[PDB]
Amino acid sequence: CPFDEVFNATRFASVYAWNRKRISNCVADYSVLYNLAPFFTFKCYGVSPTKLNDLCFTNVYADSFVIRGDEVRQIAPGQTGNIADYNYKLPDDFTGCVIAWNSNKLDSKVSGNYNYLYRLFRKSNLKPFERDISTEIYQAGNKPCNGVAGFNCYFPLRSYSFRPTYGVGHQPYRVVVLSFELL
Amino acid sequence: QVQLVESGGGVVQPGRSLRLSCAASGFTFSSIAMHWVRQAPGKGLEWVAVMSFDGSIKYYGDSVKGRFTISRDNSKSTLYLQMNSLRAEDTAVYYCARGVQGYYDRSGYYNLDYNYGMDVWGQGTTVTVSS
Amino acid sequence: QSVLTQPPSVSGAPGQRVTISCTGSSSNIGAGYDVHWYQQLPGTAPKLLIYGNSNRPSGVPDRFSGSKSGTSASLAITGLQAEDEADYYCQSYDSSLSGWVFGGGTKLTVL
Ligand SMILES: *[C@@H]1O[C@H](CO)[C@@H](O[C@@H]2O[C@H](CO)[C@@H](O)[C@H](O)[C@H]2NC(C)=O)[C@H](O)[C@H]1NC(C)=O
Repeated sequence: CPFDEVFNATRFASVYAWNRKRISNCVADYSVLYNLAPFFTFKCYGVSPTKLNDLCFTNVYADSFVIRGDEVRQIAPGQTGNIADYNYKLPDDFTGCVIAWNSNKLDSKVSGNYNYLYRLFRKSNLKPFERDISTEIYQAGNKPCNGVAGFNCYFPLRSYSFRPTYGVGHQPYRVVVLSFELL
Repeated sequence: QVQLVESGGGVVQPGRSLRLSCAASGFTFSSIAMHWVRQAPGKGLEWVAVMSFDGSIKYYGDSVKGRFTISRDNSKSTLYLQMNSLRAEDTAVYYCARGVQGYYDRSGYYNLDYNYGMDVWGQGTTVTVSS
Repeated sequence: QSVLTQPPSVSGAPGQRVTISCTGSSSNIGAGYDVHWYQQLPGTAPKLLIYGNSNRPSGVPDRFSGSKSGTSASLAITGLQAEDEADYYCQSYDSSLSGWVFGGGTKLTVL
């Protein structure tokens, strides 16, 4: 029931600051997840559907963000790289289900939708389920940056360079990620 | 840390059958699938076998079908590969390569993830058919 | 033999852009399944280079790119040094044999 607002959101957020939601003591139907649509992708790692009749609804978080089509299959357990070590990392654990559907004409315009970003330059790659906020310089090597963004030390974010004439794997896929736990 | 060792190099006559053994060290062995690939010296790689999370689902290539069997043990942290009726072409190094975690499809059908590739590889040992 | 065709040896001058094309039939890329890339020095085991047609694991630089266009994929390296003169293989999954078939195996050089 309560996660029909997470699918039609006019604006999602970038992967360097996504948005969880503690879902508390309510009915979750779970039959709107399977038999939802043919063009959705429904990889599930933790537990299988048509089994989840348990009293599971103890703060189920539904992550949501937006990435490239060739970058959807980085979000799996393990699978290190640029967006799964510095932005948003999954553990080798009870992550329930990951859904990824295509945003063909919701944001992809010809001058570029600029509010989608990803943090490419980060020291000490992430712990699982960790969110980053700060926008300071990376300090890769030598001389300390008191903040000018001068040399050998980069701005931590990066833009996204939208255009409709991209490939199938670079037009954005709107991705949501659930979570399962108990008390 | 994460690495894979293996054993079972051989010198093999016309008619023989053989078993391979690849241990695992460092990571969660009981969850991720496992792949076997081989490479004849002079040519490239060639996929051999795969076995799922529990062992219920296995697949085989055309050059190895009918003569090959597989098994794994989460207890001793080992992976096995027994091989029947070794013919006069299969002299190669044999890699045991870590796959990717399987996933659950809609309507409750467990199956392997077919998109991904093999992340971390062992060393490989060389069976040698001969005369 | 080999299922996926790629050229056996492609040369290279330092500082250039070198392509490695891997053509597969309409049953491994035509079903939508992905094309990967590996990196094998002689005397050792390969390492994973590109998975999911455009991604890269932790360890490889920014110069290793790839794509997937229809029934054929390609890899490109820009600003190559003398460190990488090893072989590269393309891997996909089909439904003609339901096996994880490879490519023929190219060969790169540094001049
Ligand atoms: C929110 O989005 C979901 C899809 O994730 C919508 O569910 C489908 O919506 C279409 C219309 O856009 C219907 O034709 C389908 O029958 C719906 N399927 C299911 C399984 O419900 C949902 O209606 C959207 N809600 C809105 C418009 O706020």
